[PDB]
Amino acid sequence: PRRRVIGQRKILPDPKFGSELLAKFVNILMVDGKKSTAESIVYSALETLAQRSGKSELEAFEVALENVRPTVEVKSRRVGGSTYQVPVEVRPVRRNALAMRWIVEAARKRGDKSMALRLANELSDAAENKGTAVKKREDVHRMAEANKAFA
Amino acid sequence: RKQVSDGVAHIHASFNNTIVTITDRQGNALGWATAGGSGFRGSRKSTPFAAQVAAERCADAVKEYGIKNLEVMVKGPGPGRESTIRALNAAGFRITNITDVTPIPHNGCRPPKKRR
Amino acid sequence: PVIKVRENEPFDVALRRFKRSCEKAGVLAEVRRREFYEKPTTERKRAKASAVKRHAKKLARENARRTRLY
RNA sequence: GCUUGAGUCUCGUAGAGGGGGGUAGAAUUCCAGGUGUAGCGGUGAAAUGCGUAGAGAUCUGGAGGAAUACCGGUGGCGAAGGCGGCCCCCUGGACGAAGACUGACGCUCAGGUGCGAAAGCGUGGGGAGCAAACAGGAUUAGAUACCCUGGUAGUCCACGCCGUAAACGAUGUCGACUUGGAGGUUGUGCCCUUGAGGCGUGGCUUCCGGAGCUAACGCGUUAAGUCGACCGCCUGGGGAGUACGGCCGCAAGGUUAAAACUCAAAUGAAUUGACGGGGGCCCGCACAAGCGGUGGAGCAUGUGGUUUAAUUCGAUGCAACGCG
Ligand SMILES: [Mg+2]
Ligand SMILES: [Mg+2]
Ligand SMILES: [Mg+2]
Ligand SMILES: [Mg+2]
Ligand SMILES: [Mg+2]
Ligand SMILES: [Mg+2]
Ligand SMILES: [Mg+2]
Ligand SMILES: [Mg+2]
Ligand SMILES: [Mg+2]
Ligand SMILES: [Mg+2]
Ligand SMILES: [Mg+2]
Ligand SMILES: [Mg+2]
Ligand SMILES: [Mg+2]
Ligand SMILES: [Mg+2]
Repeated sequence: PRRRVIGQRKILPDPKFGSELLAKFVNILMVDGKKSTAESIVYSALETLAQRSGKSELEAFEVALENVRPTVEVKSRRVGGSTYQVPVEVRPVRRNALAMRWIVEAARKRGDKSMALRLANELSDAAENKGTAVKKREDVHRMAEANKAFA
Repeated sequence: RKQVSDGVAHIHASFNNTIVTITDRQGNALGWATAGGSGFRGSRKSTPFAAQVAAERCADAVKEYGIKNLEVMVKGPGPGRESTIRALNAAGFRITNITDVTPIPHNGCRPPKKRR
Repeated sequence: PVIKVRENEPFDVALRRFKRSCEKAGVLAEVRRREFYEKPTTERKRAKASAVKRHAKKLARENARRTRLY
């Protein structure tokens, strides 16, 4: 809004691991207001991720986040005939939300069988620094680097 | 070649570009680099950052001569008036002195007509 | 606006002193002023218009000195 | 006769006042070279244009024409137009102090005469920059415009002509009188210049306001106040500062200057709104940040159309169209 300043809501942590960073992930991944069928997708893909490679389920997820977080991004503004794109820094809370949105959105485009399997593949590629959720991070970093003159 | 020790940096700042030329103390040019030739064609070469890269590339291309001291001679207005000099220190040169040369007529020739 | 860098000095001190020398000399104002031709009748009108503002705005704050706002 | 108007003489002061002749520095452009490489220039974005025959940049040498940064100031001078580097020659006006002198010699002025920006004209020179016309590139529905790249007359000089400008404080010249304040600039008198001081007196000028005047806005000791002398001009809007005639001009054209016809208005200042691709402040799922849709497919339903014996009537920008 233009007048008020709003304090963020409180989010209950997930039952299995008690971590609020994952509790948002099942919120972002959930479509159609059904947490039960989404918490199953997140839990299955975390077990597939941990069993396949790495240590633990909470650190395996965190590593996938770290590669896909954006540290800089462009905010478009108009001046004359055309539009400019000044680069801006990302606040840490927005950095996380942008990371999980990119992971989920880039796991729905995979051609695998079940979303529990597409998600587990994507957290794997994000940790190993491949896939298309990390490509978007580099794309955003490029659009900020190509417009660095407009800072 | 010829191992020049003392040079002069000629920054031709303008409203539309920025040309950095490094010459010896006798005026002979040793190498140059502009802002628009640095991959900054269009409305990005006016920006002071595009002129910084010009100072970097012009710091190169004189590697062979091995200059160790630079006098900076800024000319004209424009964004690349400040960000070019500091990039000639961040490139490892020594700025002995800075002199501003600029053509200011004592009411000489008639300038062009006002834009509308 | 020639500035000579002294001995036992930093650089960012010198560059700030270069701007101060250039700002005091009005180099960029003169370059911007001489870019296009200003007709003599617009150079004289722009001078009297800016002196009228200098007089009124000084007398405007004087009439506002002897008031209470709340 | 007189000296309170007007003028003359003595001494100084300030000033882009005028005419002529020299000279200085910065900068633009061009010419001849050295170094040096692939871009330069321009724009909202581009392209035309210049460049590998080597531009742009940078240094050296030279030639040319025009204008005088800073000082510089609702500062100064001039009747108006106007006048800005520095020096010399010729020259006009103003002002101030103390005196001497002439003794109404004064004010205005139809015709008349002179001066009169810029553009323009003629003859002869000059030509850097800028730039009507012109050409190209863009923008555009079109763009014989604004924008960009070039560019001739002109802008400059000598001598003639033109004689008009929003030639404007839209306010004719001269004289007298009528509360104040803060400034600028330029002389002069008195005293503790004894110390960046204090008090008077003149000339010119910018601002704010009192009585008064004014339709109002506003003017207000430099009146648009209160009076006197002389001159110029006005008499509803359009036609029209036009036609014909006279004078002037090389020409462009200037000046003097109507009528038929036509309308009941045209106009000035102020007031309340509305509007603005004027300004400031603030708000709204207005945008920005996000989630899910419509526009495509099949069907339901409503409406325009066409059809029909009738396809009953109504609502039909937002604010009609799963509405009565
Ligand atoms: Mg231009
Ligand atoms: Mg007379
Ligand atoms: Mg007469
Ligand atoms: Mg003329
Ligand atoms: Mg001529
Ligand atoms: Mg001629
Ligand atoms: Mg007239
Ligand atoms: Mg005038
Ligand atoms: Mg008149
Ligand atoms: Mg007044
Ligand atoms: Mg006539
Ligand atoms: Mg006639
Ligand atoms: Mg459909
Ligand atoms: Mg119906």
